[PDB]
Amino acid sequence: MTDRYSFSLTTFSPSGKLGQIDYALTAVKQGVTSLGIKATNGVVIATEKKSSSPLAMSETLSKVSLLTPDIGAVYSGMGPDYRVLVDKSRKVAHTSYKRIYGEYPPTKLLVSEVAKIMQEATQSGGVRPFGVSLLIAGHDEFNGFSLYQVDPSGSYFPWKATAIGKGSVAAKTFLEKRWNDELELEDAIHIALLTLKESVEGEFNGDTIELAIIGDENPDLLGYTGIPTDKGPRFRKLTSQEINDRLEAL
Amino acid sequence: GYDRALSIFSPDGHIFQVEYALEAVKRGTCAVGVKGKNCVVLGCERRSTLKLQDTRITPSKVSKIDSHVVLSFSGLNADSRILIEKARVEAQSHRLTLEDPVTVEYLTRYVAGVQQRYTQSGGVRPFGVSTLIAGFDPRDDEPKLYQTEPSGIYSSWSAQTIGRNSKTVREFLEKNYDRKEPPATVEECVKLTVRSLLEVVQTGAKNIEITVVKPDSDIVALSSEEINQYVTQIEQEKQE
Amino acid sequence: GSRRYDSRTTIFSPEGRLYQVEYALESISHAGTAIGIMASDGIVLAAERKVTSTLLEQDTSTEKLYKLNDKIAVAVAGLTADAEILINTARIHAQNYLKTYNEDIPVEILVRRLSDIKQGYTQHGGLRPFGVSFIYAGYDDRYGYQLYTSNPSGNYTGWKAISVGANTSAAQTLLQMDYKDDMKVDDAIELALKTLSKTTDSSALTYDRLEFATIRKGANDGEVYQKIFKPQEIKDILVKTGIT
Amino acid sequence: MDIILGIRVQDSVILASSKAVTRGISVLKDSDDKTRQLSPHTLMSFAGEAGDTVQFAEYIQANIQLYSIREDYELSPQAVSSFVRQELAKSIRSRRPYQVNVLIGGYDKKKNKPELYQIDYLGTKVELPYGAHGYSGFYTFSLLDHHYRPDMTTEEGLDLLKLCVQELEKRMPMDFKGVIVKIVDKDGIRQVDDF
Amino acid sequence: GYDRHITIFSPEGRLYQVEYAFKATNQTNINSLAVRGKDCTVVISQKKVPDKLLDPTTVSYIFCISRTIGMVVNGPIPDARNAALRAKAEAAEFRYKYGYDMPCDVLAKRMANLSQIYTQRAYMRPLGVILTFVSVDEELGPSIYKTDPAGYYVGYKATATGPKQQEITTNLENHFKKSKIDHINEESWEKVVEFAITHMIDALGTEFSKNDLEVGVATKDKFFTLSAENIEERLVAIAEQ
Amino acid sequence: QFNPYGDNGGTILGIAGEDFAVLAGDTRNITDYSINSRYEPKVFDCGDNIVMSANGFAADGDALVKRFKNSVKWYHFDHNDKKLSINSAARNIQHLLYGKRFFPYYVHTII
Amino acid sequence: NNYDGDTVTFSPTGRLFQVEYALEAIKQGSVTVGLRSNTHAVLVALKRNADELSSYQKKIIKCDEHMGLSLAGLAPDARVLSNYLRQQCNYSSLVFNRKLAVERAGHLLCDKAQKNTQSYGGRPYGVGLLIIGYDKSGAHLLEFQPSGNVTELYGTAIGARSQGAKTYLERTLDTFIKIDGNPDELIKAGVEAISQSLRDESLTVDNLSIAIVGKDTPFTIYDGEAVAKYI
Amino acid sequence: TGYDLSNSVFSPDGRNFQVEYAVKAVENGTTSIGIKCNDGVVFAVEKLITSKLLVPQKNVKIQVVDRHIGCVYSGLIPDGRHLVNRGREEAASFKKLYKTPIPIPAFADRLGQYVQAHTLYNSVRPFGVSTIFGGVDKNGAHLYMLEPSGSYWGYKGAATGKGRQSAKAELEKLVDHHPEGLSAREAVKQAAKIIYLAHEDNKEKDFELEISWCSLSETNGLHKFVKGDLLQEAIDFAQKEIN
Amino acid sequence: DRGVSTFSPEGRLFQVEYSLEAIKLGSTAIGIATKEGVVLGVEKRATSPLLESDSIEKIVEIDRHIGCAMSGLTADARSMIEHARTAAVTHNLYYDEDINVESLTQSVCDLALRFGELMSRPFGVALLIAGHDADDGYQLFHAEPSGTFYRYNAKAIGSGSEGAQAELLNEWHSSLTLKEAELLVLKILKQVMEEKLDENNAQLSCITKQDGFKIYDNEKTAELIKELKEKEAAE
Repeated sequence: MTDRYSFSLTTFSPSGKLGQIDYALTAVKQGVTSLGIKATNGVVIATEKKSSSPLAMSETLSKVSLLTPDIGAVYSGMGPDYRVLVDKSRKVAHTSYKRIYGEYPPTKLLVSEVAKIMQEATQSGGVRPFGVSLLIAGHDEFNGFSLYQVDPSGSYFPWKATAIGKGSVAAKTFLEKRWNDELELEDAIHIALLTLKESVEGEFNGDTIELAIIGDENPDLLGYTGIPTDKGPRFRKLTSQEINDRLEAL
Repeated sequence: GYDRALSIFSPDGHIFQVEYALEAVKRGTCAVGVKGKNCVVLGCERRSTLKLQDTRITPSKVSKIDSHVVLSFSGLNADSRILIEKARVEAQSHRLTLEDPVTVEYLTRYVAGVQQRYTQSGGVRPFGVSTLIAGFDPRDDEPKLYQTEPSGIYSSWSAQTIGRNSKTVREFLEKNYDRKEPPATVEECVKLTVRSLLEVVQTGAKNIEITVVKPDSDIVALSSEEINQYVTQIEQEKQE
Repeated sequence: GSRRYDSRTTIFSPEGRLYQVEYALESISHAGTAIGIMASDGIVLAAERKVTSTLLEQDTSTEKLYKLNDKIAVAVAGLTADAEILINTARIHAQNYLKTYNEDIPVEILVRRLSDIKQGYTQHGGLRPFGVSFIYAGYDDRYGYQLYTSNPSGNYTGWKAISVGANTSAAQTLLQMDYKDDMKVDDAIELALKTLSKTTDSSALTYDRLEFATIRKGANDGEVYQKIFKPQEIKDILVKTGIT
Repeated sequence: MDIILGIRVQDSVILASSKAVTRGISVLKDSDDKTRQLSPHTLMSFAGEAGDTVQFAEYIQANIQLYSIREDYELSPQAVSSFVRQELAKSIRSRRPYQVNVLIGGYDKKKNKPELYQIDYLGTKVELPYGAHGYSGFYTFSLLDHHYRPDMTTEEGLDLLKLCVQELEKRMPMDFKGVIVKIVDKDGIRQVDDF
Repeated sequence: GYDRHITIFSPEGRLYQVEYAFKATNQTNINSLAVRGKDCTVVISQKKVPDKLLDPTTVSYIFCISRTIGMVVNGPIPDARNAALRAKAEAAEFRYKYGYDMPCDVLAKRMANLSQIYTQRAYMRPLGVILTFVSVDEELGPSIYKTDPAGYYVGYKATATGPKQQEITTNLENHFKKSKIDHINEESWEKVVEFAITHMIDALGTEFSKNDLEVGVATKDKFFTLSAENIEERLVAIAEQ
Repeated sequence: QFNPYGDNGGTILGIAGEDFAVLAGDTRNITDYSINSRYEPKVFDCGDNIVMSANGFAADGDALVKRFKNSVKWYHFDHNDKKLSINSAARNIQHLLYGKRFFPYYVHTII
Repeated sequence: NNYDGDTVTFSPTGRLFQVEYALEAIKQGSVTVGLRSNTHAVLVALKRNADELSSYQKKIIKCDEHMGLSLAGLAPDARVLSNYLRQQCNYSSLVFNRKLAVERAGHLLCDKAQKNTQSYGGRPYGVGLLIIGYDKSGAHLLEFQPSGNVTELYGTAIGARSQGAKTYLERTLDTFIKIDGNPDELIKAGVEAISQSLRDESLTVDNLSIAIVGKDTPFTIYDGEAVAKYI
Repeated sequence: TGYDLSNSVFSPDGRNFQVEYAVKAVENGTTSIGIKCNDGVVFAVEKLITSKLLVPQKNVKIQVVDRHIGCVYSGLIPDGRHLVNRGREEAASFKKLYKTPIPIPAFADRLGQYVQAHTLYNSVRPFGVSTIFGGVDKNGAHLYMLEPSGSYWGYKGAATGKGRQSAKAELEKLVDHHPEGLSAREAVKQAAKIIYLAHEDNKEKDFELEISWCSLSETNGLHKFVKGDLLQEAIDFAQKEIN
Repeated sequence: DRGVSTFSPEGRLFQVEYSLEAIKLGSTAIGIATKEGVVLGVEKRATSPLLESDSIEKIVEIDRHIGCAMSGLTADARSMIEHARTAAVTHNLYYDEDINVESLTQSVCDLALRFGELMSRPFGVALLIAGHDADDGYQLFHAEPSGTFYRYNAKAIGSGSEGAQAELLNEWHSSLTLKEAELLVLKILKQVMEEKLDENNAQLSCITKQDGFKIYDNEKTAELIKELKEKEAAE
């Protein structure tokens, strides 16, 4: 009994590749397209809610997850690997930061923590790498808005805009054509919605598109009043309704 | 923890990991030790296929374990650091409990003991290192030189070499070292040592290091010039 | 049991080499080139990023050059995530030394402890080594300016100038051609760039694919300043030497 | 144990440390050297609980000697004092803390200054021109407050020290069998042999 | 390929052990189905007792996890019981820690997380089962959430599982295409059970005696299973119609 | 507060001749002012011609005698049925006793 | 074949080859015999030397005053198992003031052996044991095998060529079972049994080992000049 | 392939071949059975007499767990003992905390989960036994059969080992011809007959019969071995029906 | 590969059997028991002329009444000697007496099978353990990595062993004097040694009840060598 797998399952091949990271990246290639766009006053992250059966209730499956009130994440690849990363990510934001400083971590640092977790699945005994690539979008007082990609190896990069998954090569080109350093958040949402229509096959509406923003503070969404310095979450998930209003002016 | 028996017996009775650790030593830059009548000299090759070296801060190949004992080696540099550290700690621990610095035999025996332990413990490979350990016992004037190797065996040597082309220079020393009469002086002993290295090295350029150990913690390294004069002198005496 | 699946990461080949170390070095040789050059009055670190995309956020980034303390920095070649693990260890180790002795850690001692960690993963524990080589650039008041490299074997050495990652063969020959002992910082900046410019696998070298840093005595008297060049300052230093 | 003093002058540090070892109603020894050399230019005197004093001193000695070999370098007096303080600071919250008070007298070669550090068993460090542990201070601090000058010679320092010893021999209740004296300067550590 | 023996990636990015654990799912040759009423959540499964020596009452793949949560398993019984025991423990502990009854969807997420771990950690094999969790949640109303060996889970209007699952799925899809609602628009669970048996019969193309089925019902504040006679009463009502 | 020790009274006595030795003890066992037993022996044959008595707190005495008897049994098992010399038994008992130096066996022991 | 790398693996016909290979080392072992009446139980063992300059390896070990065994196979393993038995006998005495039943001794050995046949990294014991004892239900003989299987018998033998003695004991059954109140006769019957297993060698004074336990006989071992009486 | 070299590896079919190989060891063992009756259960087993030298009556194979449960198994005997030792710990712990003796269905799952756990890792081997067990609790009589996979169900009657099919056939007749129940003293006789009938499939060596029972009326809910007059009576009944 | 503790189909432990092969490669060592003492002798076998032969230590004291000679991978024996010494000294502390030679040997042999997946492999070295105790007098024991030990009247281990053993089989009788035994060890060593026996490449020792365990100087051995030649030409 007990874990006798105390040795690495990811090792260097004679060519120098790390096989299991490569293979995890392949798994991400197969995954459904997701993307992120950075505007001057906001960030938008979006993906397709490709459903496993029409009897499923795809509202119960949320691919776009809140990590802190100013940070959100979306992914491409293996959904269950993503789920547990979101659990771990939320907790580490508290344990190794908020419980110490009385404020949430800045985007780069929470991203750094996630990368650390994913790096360890690449070297510790008896585990495989995570089969996901993450797009984390957030805001913090001293860095403003930002957007990061995190890969199975634990590597992360900041982006103006990018896409991952199935139709990433096509979508990355679409974004290069349309991105400029003067985009307002509403413009970036419109571009995100266009880029996504390319990769989506079937229905394209508010019930098959999951989309969230990192923008202005939302006092109506805080849950209480009476503290002037607490103005609410900057993370907002667009409703099924809100998406369709934008799809008529498309 | 990681448990695997890496060092194990083969059907013919060989422990291949110990033997492959010895190949790593064979690959390492040559090092040699010669003991005189009142001194021991440690000479070490340095691969000159690297210019742009900073030799101020690059780790020297001979190391002081205590103020009266030195350790050179051939093999994996990173492995040697672990042995060197352990030896230095035991040297201080011995002073602390016995109120006397280590004898050379004792220090050698300890390092050898460590090397052996890694040949029958789970989860670990043997040290890719053999050492020459030299010095003078406290309050003693008889010179000491020992050798250790990955298996854990150790013994005393009138003079000895290890590393690449060590067979060539062992050959040299075997016909040039009179047991009946060791090099009577420091200068004599340093010459014989340099000579043996010149069989194998290349130019006597940034290639040879020499360190001299005399009784009562009297250990000093030579500089380029000091060494170069020996290189120069022998090659003139050569053309015959 | 599980013996069946064990790669045995910490064993010797019949030739007496460490398979995994050799293979990690192969891995590193495909990473973006990083150069350290040491002058009489300062040190230069330059690194080329792995083929950029036009849509990457270039300024807020930091993939190659990392600050260890106020007197020491590193250039990275290899897996970034592997390197961060080691960097935080080094950053903590520096702080323990300052806490214990009330003196900034001497450069070599920090370099040795990091290299000793790496060595450990090659001898025990059955894990893969860190796929990382470091160029250490630092100053202490015993040896002044210092350059080191360390690699997955846990071996480290000191240099006047050195490269790691891709095309170190080409890079080393070019540095060996033009390096000189009396050289100044601004001479070294130029050398570092002209070298990367010739060893790069791109068409032409641009500011957005570069990270750059200097450790000088360029503040007020017998004291040391670390400068991680902002993108604009790279853009400038790239015109000033006429590469663009 | 009991009496340990230190004075820092222009070019050296001087440590005086009492020679008696008493246990009960018996003076067991009158020639005890309550000191250890940590490095060529660093001396540490110690007083406190039986057993703890020598054990602690020798433990510190071994650590500094280990550092010296590893780096082929001598730690600054400041650095050694910081290390020692930390060890005592750790110790105070242990299961059984070292009850040892020390004086650290060293000559910094990088700075060419003599340095005196006073550290109690709690890990309380202070750099001073002159220092004392135990009851000694209740006589010597005020005496030195009066007579000490910062630019004194090694010889003037020893006279100042005589004054301290004379006063302690006059007013202290116990016979401490005099002091061993040692000087720490640019040339290292030597012992005055007739005090 | 040793990448086929343990839970590590194949070159094309797959986990063969997870995929094979899915094939173990049908090893019992049983089909299950669940639907939601207005007030309730019904779950039915085939019951095959091929050996005459067996005690039929002890043969069941439906479990009462808590007072409010029921679970039906598709897969071998030993793995099924393992999953049930764990789920019961997890549900009881949740109540003790947080002072309220563990919701169906939360338990499902929790068991999905445990299943996920076996796909990532090497010494643990996946359980060759698919778990369907049912309740009438006090916040969400009637609820069906289902777990698989991959660690995946999601909520359902209705669902089916087993070797002839695709038949039942399309059958149900077609009914909701027609009715245009999220559930079975029925007052009594008795008639929702009748619906479930009916659309099973049509899709599978077989008739059922009272010992060919197994039925669990979740109402507000309790989940219970039906006896052969409760089912026989329900079969009769279907016939006369 | 629970006191783990008691006192069971009694007294023992040993004398050695030229070619014999005696070990005697009374057979009374007490607590406080009461008699527990008028015949409870506390001198024992331990084999190999060794007799032993651990007098004081009888629960501790019984534990020690029991342990020593067992020491003799294993001495035989481990060293080829060799006889345990009295001087060797004495040393063995020192270690038995001193092993509980910080929670002592409350007994005077004679062999 | 492919299924004999360790004890944790089953062959496709349901066999454990490592256990079978352990069983095999027993067969290489020197012969030893056990038998009993209703009053005594006897072990007889042929010891084996390395050469003419060596001692003859002991095959009989005492476990308590009323119990002991003989061995065939890996002798270190017999030392481990006998030592385990000595403690179990000893525990029963110290805690319960009760002589450990021979039947329980068997159960304990069975269970100890079994644990080494189901876990990774271990190995089966490579020795067979014959336990004799006299307890609260009279004389007993047990056959232990490292598969875990323990069996109570009137008589048996194990090791090389043990089938000779085993057959003889089968024929002799009704005779020796009733050698009550006569020690020397039960031993001779045992010595005759073990002679059915000899080949090219026969019993000498430093060759033959005998043990006996019974109603008024502590488990005692006979060697050298003490067994001359029986050749 | 190589899917069958390591425990807990799914084959592409979705099977654990190591468990299936453990079954081959069970099928190779002697025959053992259980019969559920009015107010109790009966256990019996075939003990091959390898030799005259085996002491009769003195290599008991049925084991009791607690005071009210009986267990019998076919296959690797030491594995069966291991499983009963675990069973005894599980029962003791249940009674320690809940006072009441462990119910049979509860006890069945304890063995089930433990056995199932040995199909989860490659560092353990599955159990080489099928185990028939049961007894009487506050809800009446229960009989169970548990496999190397950890699978188990309740049974009217059950059988395993080399003669399992022959025994199974006979058990089915009994169930068919007595739908209202069998008596305890009847079931003992029937058990004797069935072991004798299933001995045909293992008829080289002759054998010794061993029977036990728990009955609310005949044994007061406790597990006892059938011996002496009642045992001899059932051996006679059996000898009758083979002739 | 396949486990460290695996049985061969012949019922032997692979790793033990392979260690026996390494012991065959070791230098030779010989012990002879008499009623006047036990003699231990070894082949030093220096691999090169520059290595100082007296630093080769293959005969070793355990206690005053017990000595030990080794053959095989001799670095493995350091910890075996260390254990033996502690066992001996410890026994004396617990019992105020000398520890029987057999008990000492059994203690050493208990270490032997403490390996597997405790150390990682068996020892690759055999020992001759020789000593005196009041119960069983002068004794010689052969201690193998299998955990088995035999008592021997005389025994040879190492590369020259099977030749040497046949030789001992002929020459041993129960009335050998110590001097007779010393010569015999010298004789049989020269027979099986590669290079020509002298006082530098071989070494003798004995244990006697009176003077305990003694390693002979090279002068004492050299005369015994000279005495051996003179007596062999003399018939």
